[PDB]
Amino acid sequence: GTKEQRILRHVQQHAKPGDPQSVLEAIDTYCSEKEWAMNVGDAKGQIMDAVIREYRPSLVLELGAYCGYSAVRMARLLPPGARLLTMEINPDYAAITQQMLDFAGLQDKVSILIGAPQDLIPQLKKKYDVDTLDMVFLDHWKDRYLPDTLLLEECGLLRKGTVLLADNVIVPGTPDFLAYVRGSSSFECTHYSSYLEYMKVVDGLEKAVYQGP
Ligand SMILES: O=P([O-])([O-])O
Ligand SMILES: O=P([O-])([O-])O
Ligand code: NA
Repeated sequence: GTKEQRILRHVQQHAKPGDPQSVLEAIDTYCSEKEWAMNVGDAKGQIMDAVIREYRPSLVLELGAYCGYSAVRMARLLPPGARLLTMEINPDYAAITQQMLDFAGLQDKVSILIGAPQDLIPQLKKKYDVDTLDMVFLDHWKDRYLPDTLLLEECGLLRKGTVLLADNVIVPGTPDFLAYVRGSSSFECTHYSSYLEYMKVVDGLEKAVYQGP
């Protein structure tokens, strides 16, 4: 099968049903063994948890999904009354992500919207009754981080204190996205570099907190 199908199969064969921690560990172990992604829990999961704990969002928007690791990671921390919206253009990735959340017992915490963010973001207010977002997680399509961010602003979906957290921001990648959020007085920025036990960056994340237009 595809890599995402194989990740799901592994979780289904090895993880404890209804146990988000077990699901995350199964994905992490498998991806590390395959050398597809090293210790994602230490490299990005702990940082995601810290951001969610710091800001305590009621409404999180995830832009992009692959196998559902990130959706499980975030959704497991959301209390009653809080929820995750996940947008992903690839229906195969959306499908795996749905099955992964189902396995973790987290389906009622998340709505998956299948389509291009360009098309869906402008529908959030009128179609999905959103006013503003508390947090945005930018997950996988780094060439879309800047245009997604500008569209969120254009649509009036960011408010003062909304936190954007972008994964896989490792120099010299995403130079335009970083120059934009750092250069703009509308964002307060923090960069995280995860080295695990060695000398080279394994994953990098940018936190950008909206300060208003
Ligand atoms: O795999 P993910 O976490 O969905 O990106
Ligand atoms: O590169 P870094 O982020 O400085 O460590
Ligand atoms: Na800035």
